[PDB]
Amino acid sequence: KKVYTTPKKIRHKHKKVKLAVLNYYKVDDEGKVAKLRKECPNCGPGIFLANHGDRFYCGKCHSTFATQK
Amino acid sequence: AELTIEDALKVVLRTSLVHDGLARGLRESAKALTRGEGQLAVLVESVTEEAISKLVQGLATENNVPLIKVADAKQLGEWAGLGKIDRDGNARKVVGASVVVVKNWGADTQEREILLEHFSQQ
Ligand SMILES: [Mg+2]
Ligand SMILES: [Zn+2]
Repeated sequence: KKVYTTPKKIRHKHKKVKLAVLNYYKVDDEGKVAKLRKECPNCGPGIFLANHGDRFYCGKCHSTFATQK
Repeated sequence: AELTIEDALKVVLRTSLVHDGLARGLRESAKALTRGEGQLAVLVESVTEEAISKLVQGLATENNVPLIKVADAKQLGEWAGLGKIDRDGNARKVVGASVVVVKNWGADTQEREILLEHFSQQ
């Protein structure tokens, strides 16, 4: 068989990068539990849309939300 | 004690495991709560961050509170279903479960839930 040449690139996948987990919430003056980031209109509170620079995609819907806010 | 020595909770957990209903972790618990999917709440005791615990408490308060605290998280992990099988008499890989929220309930009646009810409705 032919001599293996290979033209570079030994790529990999997204290994997740585990950040903080519960950073999309705030708890203040004893008992209160206030929400950070807009909750998903497709499926209610628990799943909250990712807020970027006019980019509003989901996780359970995986991608299906794009409208401006 | 002839009656319940914290092991009603254990039984409940087991039942949940059998019928697939244990929301394990903080995020999962939150998810269970905010939609109204999960009912029961097991709170962390050995919380060196404490913030997480507070959050959990808040969540419990927010919708419905049949809250319980038990004894740490490692114990819970050992009991309910964490650490690979290992023989008949424990000796598993000792791992903590952090937070537990119960869906489905599991089995019917028993001394499983009466205590919980008492704790809740006052
Ligand atoms: Mg080649
Ligand atoms: Zn979604």
